[PDB]
Amino acid sequence: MSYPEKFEGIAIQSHEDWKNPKKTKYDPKPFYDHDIDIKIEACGVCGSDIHCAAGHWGNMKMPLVVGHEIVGKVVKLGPKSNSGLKVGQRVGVGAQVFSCLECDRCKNDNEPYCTKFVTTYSQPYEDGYVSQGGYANYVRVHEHFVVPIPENIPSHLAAPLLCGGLTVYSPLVRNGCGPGKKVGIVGLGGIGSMGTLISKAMGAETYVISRSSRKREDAMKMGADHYIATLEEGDWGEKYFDTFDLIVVCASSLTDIDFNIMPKAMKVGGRIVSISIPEQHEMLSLKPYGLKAVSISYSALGSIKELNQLLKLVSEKDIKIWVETLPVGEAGVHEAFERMEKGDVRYRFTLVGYDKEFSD
Amino acid sequence: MSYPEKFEGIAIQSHEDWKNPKKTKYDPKPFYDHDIDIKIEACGVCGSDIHCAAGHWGNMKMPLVVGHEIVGKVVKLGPKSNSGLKVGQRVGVGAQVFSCLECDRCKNDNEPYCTKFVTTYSQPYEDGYVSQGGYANYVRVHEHFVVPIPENIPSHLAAPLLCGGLTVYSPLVRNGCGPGKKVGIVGLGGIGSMGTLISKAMGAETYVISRSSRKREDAMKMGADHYIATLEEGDWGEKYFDTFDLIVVCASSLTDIDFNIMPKAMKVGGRIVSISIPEQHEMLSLKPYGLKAVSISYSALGSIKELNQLLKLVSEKDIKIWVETLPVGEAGVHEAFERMEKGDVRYRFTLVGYDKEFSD
Ligand SMILES: NC(=O)c1ccc[n+]([C@@H]2O[C@H](COP(=O)([O-])OP(=O)(O)OC[C@H]3O[C@@H](n4cnc5c(N)ncnc54)[C@H](OP(=O)(O)O)[C@@H]3O)[C@@H](O)[C@H]2O)c1
Ligand SMILES: NC(=O)c1ccc[n+]([C@@H]2O[C@H](COP(=O)([O-])OP(=O)(O)OC[C@H]3O[C@@H](n4cnc5c(N)ncnc54)[C@H](OP(=O)(O)O)[C@@H]3O)[C@@H](O)[C@H]2O)c1
Ligand SMILES: [Zn+2]
Ligand SMILES: [Zn+2]
Ligand SMILES: [Zn+2]
Ligand SMILES: [Zn+2]
Repeated sequence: MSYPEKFEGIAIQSHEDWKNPKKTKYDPKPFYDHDIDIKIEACGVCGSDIHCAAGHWGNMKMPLVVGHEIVGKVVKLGPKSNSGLKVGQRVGVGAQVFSCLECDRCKNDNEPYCTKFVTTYSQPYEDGYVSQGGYANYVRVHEHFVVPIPENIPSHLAAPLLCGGLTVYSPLVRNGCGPGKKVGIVGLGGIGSMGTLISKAMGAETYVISRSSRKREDAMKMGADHYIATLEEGDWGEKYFDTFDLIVVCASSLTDIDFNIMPKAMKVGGRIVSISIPEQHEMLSLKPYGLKAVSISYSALGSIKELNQLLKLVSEKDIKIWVETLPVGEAGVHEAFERMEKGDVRYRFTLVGYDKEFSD
Repeated sequence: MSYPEKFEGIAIQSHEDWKNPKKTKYDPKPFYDHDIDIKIEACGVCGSDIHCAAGHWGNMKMPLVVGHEIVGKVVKLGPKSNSGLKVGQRVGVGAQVFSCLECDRCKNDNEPYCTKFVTTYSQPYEDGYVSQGGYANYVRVHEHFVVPIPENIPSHLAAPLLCGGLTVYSPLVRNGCGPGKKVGIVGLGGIGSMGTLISKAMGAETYVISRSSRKREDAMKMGADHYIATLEEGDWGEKYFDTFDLIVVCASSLTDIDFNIMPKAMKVGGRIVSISIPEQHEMLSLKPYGLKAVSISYSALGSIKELNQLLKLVSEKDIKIWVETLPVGEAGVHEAFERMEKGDVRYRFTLVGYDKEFSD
């Protein structure tokens, strides 16, 4: 029906026909004192959307609206709400939609690693409602995770940062990525493109690292102080031996990723940090011997504290990420859900045209 | 014959009868301007001695004197020598006997990770001589790796530190192990006992972590602020969830070591650092998923810069490690080479009685 009660968006009808989302109307999550209702106007098509919609992450309950790089307008604060959010204000939610905010971790800015963590979609809340939102009219989120968007940042250009940008940002800041450091980005995909700008933005000699040579022109436009083509090396770890401090692996999969060479190109004390979560069958397989004064580990999202620093950073030195917009609705989604599985994107797909698409 | 030319020690005759070393006389490494000749008087029986003597590390060339926790008297500096070493002075060599000292790594205190690295024994130098020393009268080492021993530190009690102590020390200091930190030591063996004292010594709430409950009394004498028995837990990672910053795995093998539970007991940003090098068949096998904001990596020896800080530290707050001396010579070695493979040691075996054993 209408906003008060029923919500509407483009939802996956089943993993089988996942490439065919349909306009749907569903029941919103029950409202709570800190919750907030945001009318969406721009969501970013993230690689994670594709995996879930497909089913690489187990069978998800359908219907199921996807999308978690949300940017919209505030349209209803909650009783005990409070944080500075004016109604009708421009905000944005990312991949985390809940946390308990009391454990040492939450209180210490590590909400992604909280025991009570709940992602923006396909996960039921402690009350049983399976999160939704993203490719729909509005989203209902707990005010702690809804952030403010600087004005000098376009909506279609901000959304991608709520997840993809934050995800690369977090391990970069946390691992000392600034003047003097040699940072390598592995996989110039969506998050890979942002990781290179953000890396440069923080003033760190950035090295983009892909397989083919196809993306050399782009990676070079982005600011990459050097590029590397895996296929044209036979063993790059030996050539770039002892060079990097940090390396962030941003790859949809982890098969065409050799983890027994990489360690060589690391400084003693270097750090290989992966961001991926592939088909629930894969594994990070690498010979143990090679982690000689070189560590490996995985990282999830980032703290809403950081999601801000990022936005602040982009806003300041004006970071122009690479986004190609689409018409929200059964069509635009399909295309995105098509071209993403073809790597056929100028890195980030940002659905827009939310307005002339749903109507009350 | 005599010191000038021929050297003498107890050498493995073959991997087969490795439990039966024999008194032997062998050709020393050619002398060089920075080299030094040290008359040994106390070597520490390290777990690595056993693996090599046995053959877990491929077939080594025999004869082969083993032992690399050496403490002795200076008996002949080299032409271009220089560093402050007085002849007849008390010094000690560890596991590294060579490095190129010019690369960024050497110049930056990471000699263990140097490309030209050479260990104290079983490795030929760039000139072809296969390092020896340890369970013998004297050892010929490049002055950069021969360190000074504080007087208030007994010889039989210092030797163990040259390798075992340094090996635990390095990752502790490098990873911030001091006031406020929760450090866990996994495997109260030789290096495990030292890791607990050194850990406490640096004022860090130390947690010894073994399988059985056998070593609770000792680990508790050492100062361990808490002990944990793997076998009496079923899943300790869940009980000690989110507790440690650092964990140093000091285990001869890596089989009875489950690496899919550990990560749970780590703080976000914690670090699991292994020190082991088992049979050349084993591997560090652990589910990839669990390294969520938790890294794993391996570490080798330590920089001679640190091998000093350690000695300084022990000397200062007087660190009494657990050593049980033995009579150098075909016998004492045998015993050590026996009890070590039975974990039948009060942690460290230090051969002594070098004097009334070889003679000129
Ligand atoms: N931990 C977190 O918080 C978090 C948050 C969001 C997403 N993720 C994960 O991030 C990934 C999606 O990132 P994205 O949206 O930026 O990616 P994407 O745009 O979907 O592109 C994937 C990129 O990874 C590389 N790639 C694809 N197939 C590969 C294969 N078989 N082997 C090696 N590399 C391959 C490609 O790089 P080149 O061809 O240039 O080498 C490609 O550009 C997913 O795995 C998702 O689950 C994690
Ligand atoms: N990287 C380096 O620089 C370096 C230098 C020297 C030595 N090392 C390595 O350090 C080890 C020797 O250390 P060490 O001399 O102190 O040891 P050790 O005295 O020989 O005792 C080994 C200890 O490890 C644990 N252990 C034995 N078998 C095990 C198994 N199957 N599974 C799990 N844990 C097991 C035991 O602890 P609990 O029974 O109490 O649990 C035991 O006390 C070797 O692996 C050697 O190659 C590395
Ligand atoms: Zn995402
Ligand atoms: Zn929490
Ligand atoms: Zn050793
Ligand atoms: Zn060097």
